[PDB]
Amino acid sequence: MTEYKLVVVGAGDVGKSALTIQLIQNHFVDEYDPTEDSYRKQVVIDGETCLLDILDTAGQEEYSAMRDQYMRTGEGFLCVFAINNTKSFEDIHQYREQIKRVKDSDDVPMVLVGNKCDLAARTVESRQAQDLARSYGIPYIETSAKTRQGVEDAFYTLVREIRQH
Ligand SMILES: Nc1nc2c(ncn2[C@@H]2O[C@H](COP(=O)(O)OP(=O)(O)O)[C@@H](O)[C@H]2O)c(=O)[nH]1
Ligand SMILES: [Mg+2]
Repeated sequence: MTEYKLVVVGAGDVGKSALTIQLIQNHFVDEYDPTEDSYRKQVVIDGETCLLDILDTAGQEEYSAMRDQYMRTGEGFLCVFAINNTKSFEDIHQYREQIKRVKDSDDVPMVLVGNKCDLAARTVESRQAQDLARSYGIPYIETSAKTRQGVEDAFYTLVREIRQH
């Protein structure tokens, strides 16, 4: 059993907790804002039996006892913005820079996640986020914590990025 420590970061309100809860507990956080838990789930991924630790961090606008500790321990990161929140997408760069600083490494397993892809209108274009992720050298995956679309894709891609590291 290999343990994978995955950290979800991003600005407030983008769906960090919704995504984590959707993956671990298979239901949609229709406003249940936890106040930065940690989660574990045993799952078989690509024939490997894994223990996933999901560390759900708070945005930099909010008090957080554990975000710095969660970030130092994490092996891979989901960098999450909401496709209807332009500031959240602009904040991605700070979040990535800080991950690189805490891990003391430029080659940290990461996935850029554009969440809320269920929505009818958006202010951040896929092409933008794909170009930014390309410049970072990481995958871009669009997700919906509401519909569960792409959620396992995001988290498992992170796991496979950790395996390649
Ligand atoms: N429509 C839609 N709403 C979402 C999605 N993910 C989160 N939300 C909503 O966005 C708000 C903030 O979600 P939350 O998980 O607490 O974001 P966090 O602050 O980053 O942890 C909540 O009201 C959620 O119901 C999504 O994929 N689609
Ligand atoms: Mg949250």
